[PDB]
Amino acid sequence: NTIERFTFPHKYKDEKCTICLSMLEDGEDVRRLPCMHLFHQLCVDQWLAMSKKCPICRVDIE
Ligand SMILES: [Zn+2]
Ligand SMILES: [Zn+2]
Repeated sequence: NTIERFTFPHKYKDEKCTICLSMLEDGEDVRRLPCMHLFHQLCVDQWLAMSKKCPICRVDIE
């Protein structure tokens, strides 16, 4: 929605998702925010569409 305009969805190629606490693994659908923080799409996309801010650093993606 608004999410895709301001962030970078892509396939991942040791980093941890801070939402689910699991390691980011090869081929997983992940998303980078303008602040450079990285999350699984599953974990972040619904929350982010509503908050429009990075869970970690609180910076608005817009
Ligand atoms: Zn996750
Ligand atoms: Zn951030």
